[PDB]
Amino acid sequence: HHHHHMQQIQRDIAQALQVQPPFQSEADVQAQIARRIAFIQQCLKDSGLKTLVLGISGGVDSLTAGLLAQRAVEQLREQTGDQAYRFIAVRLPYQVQQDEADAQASLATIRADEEQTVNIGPSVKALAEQLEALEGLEPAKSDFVIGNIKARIRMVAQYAIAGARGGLVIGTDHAAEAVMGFFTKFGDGACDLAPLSGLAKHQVRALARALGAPENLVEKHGVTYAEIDAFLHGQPLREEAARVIVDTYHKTQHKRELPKAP
Repeated sequence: HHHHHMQQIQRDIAQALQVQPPFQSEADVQAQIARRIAFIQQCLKDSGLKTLVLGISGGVDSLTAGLLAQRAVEQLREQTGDQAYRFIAVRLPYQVQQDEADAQASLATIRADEEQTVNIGPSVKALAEQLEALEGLEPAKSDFVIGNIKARIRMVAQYAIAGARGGLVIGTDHAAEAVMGFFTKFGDGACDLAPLSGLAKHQVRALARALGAPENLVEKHGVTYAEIDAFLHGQPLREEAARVIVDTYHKTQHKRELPKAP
């Protein structure tokens, strides 16, 4: 009884997230790259816009989305002859050594048409200073609230560049991130198009490898991504992990919906 219902729950979650079936062949992998590149191009055409904007953090998700974006605009320039098609990669520096090294290495992999650097530090600090509600907060809560300010001002910076340059903002959400609600609402969850949607984490890595990323970048709630992916694909995993994934999914549903309305 319990098993049958948990099975139905897993299947309904995978359908809601449009989970991509596991890749069975190279044909599958190449088809997904082609589809997502075509999706990116179709978003530009439908919007009548020419520019793509994406923060490059150094992580594999933005590396993969960045590679798809750069290939998409290269193809559009070739086919249309319109040199205004451009991908703008955005560096949003912080103070994690490995991240910044990974970010530079990521940029070197993408070879984006254009790179811009936005230090959000001054803006985050200047907002913080005006929020009396931050005064007296316990340190763990303060760091969390300030962390989400940072994530949201990174969104604001990308949208400002897109507005300046007539662009769409790319987000890096995929099914392994989405099922756990592992993003800031109206921060990195906020974009115009999410070309990695539905992918399991190992599928994101598979695309990055097929797109030419170096191996060190490809492999760069108490639950692992291997567990999350097994859950998404309906494969065996520890019952306790399935429980945490389902409970987390339910708690975070509001992050995957529009604002509530009566």
